[PDB]
Amino acid sequence: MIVFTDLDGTLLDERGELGPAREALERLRALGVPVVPVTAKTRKEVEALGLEPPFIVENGGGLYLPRDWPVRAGRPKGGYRVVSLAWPYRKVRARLREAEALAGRPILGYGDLTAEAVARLTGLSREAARRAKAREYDETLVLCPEEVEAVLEALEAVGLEWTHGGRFYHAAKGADKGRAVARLRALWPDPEEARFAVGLGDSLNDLPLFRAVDLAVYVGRGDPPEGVLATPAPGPEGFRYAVERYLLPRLSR
Amino acid sequence: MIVFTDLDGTLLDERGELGPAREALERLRALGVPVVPVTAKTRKEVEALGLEPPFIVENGGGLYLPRDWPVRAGRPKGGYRVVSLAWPYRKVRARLREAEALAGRPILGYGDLTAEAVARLTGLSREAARRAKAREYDETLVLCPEEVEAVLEALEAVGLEWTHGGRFYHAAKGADKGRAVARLRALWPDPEEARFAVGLGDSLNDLPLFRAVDLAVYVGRGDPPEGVLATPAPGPEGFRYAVERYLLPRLSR
Ligand SMILES: O=C(O)[C@@H](CO)O[C@H]1O[C@H](CO)[C@@H](O)[C@H](O)[C@@H]1O
Ligand SMILES: O=C(O)[C@@H](CO)O[C@H]1O[C@H](CO)[C@@H](O)[C@H](O)[C@@H]1O
Ligand SMILES: [Mg+2]
Ligand SMILES: [Mg+2]
Repeated sequence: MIVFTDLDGTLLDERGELGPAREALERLRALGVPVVPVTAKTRKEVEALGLEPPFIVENGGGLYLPRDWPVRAGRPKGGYRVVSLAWPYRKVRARLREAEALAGRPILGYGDLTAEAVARLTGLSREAARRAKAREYDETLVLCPEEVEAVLEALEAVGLEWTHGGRFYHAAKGADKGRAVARLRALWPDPEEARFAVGLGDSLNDLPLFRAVDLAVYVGRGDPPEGVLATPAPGPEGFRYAVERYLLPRLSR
Repeated sequence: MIVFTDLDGTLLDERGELGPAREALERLRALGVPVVPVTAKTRKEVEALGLEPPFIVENGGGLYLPRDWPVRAGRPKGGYRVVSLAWPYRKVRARLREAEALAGRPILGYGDLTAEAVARLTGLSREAARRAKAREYDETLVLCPEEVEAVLEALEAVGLEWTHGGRFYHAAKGADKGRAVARLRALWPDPEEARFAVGLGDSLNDLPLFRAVDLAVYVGRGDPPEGVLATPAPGPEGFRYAVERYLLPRLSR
């Protein structure tokens, strides 16, 4: 079994804390179950949470592996080897400029905003916003509701793909949590361990995640995507419930 | 006679060129008629256009006078004396955070944007955008068309004022082109010369300018406000006609 999990609103709360999920995560580790973050966050953000590779960043845009991963792939970067799946940021920002001209109105993203503004909009510290701005593949957009559809089609018009991370729309191309997961499983050292995958998420950008796993669990608010398991409570309480009710009993085998 | 004039859309075309207004300006200067810019632009932008004081920046937020001005007012700053009429930008920005909390939606201004983003939205070069970002009083807002009214209501509810400069809304407190023109006329070294004021402009933020002068001329598009002259063509072509057909005859008598 491998557990692929979203971070904010799934494994972490609004404080960015594990809360009730901490005990659940410790139990999975005690049982030798790999837990792989699959997140909209940048590498810098993931590193700041103290998370170790392997992990998936920017909605599936990049797959980070330990420098010494048994199965060769990617490019050496310090204590990392990196695999790229989606288009590069500065190029995405280029299609956005094209979409802007098509839509006849500004389309703003994190790239257009100062760290101070990003911090204000997200409630992060300035340092944390600097990390959130350090994007390699995916752009986080700051759209107003009425233009949303207008902008989204304009995005779709110029061949960009969009998703929604729970609070913000994102623009990218080739960045897909399900695609990233599929690739990581294909690159797993122990094919037997990767044979059964679990996916936990809370937002639209986790739909691809759910479709790439064998047991999907939705811990978001409202109704879960079709066929996906739900939990009585959202977020970390959901994570904990999912581990206790759904995962632990299967591992007793 | 003092000629108070807006810059963009009045004296300058959409490319920032004088166009047909150049000979008109030269004629005024050759005849010793003071021409005083009264603009939404910052002091840095005005300087980059090669304009010497006196001039009025940021929608009336500040009056910049030659330091050797015979009527000592305001405070010395390098080669100028500055009369501050409006809240400082830092105070406006802080109050904008409150309007934003009230509105429940981001309210972005130039202060939130990179020079690169401001350049893109205005068609300015990056260097020009840096100058437009160097604001001392007034904030330029970048609002969703659909959110404008809610935002303007929020600004007012938290004690800020707003205007529109032709393309963008602005937020400030105490910046008014009319108040600024009145103050400058009151500070003029030669009261006789200040007794008759001409005002030329093209946008909402110029309506106070028209009220503060004795001969008002609108060179924007569509019909002029009540009590304000129109010209056959808008922009610098209107400035030229105004100088040739309205001002130079007044002067000759
Ligand atoms: O998509 C969103 O709604 C959130 C949650 O996934 O992610 C964005 O916003 C987060 C902060 O709220 C950042 O940490 C991420 O990098 C990203 O920019
Ligand atoms: O208000 C507007 O519609 C324009 C018209 O001059 O002024 C803003 O926009 C201009 C660029 O278009 C800047 O030069 C000014 O500083 C200001 O930010
Ligand atoms: Mg999430
Ligand atoms: Mg104008």
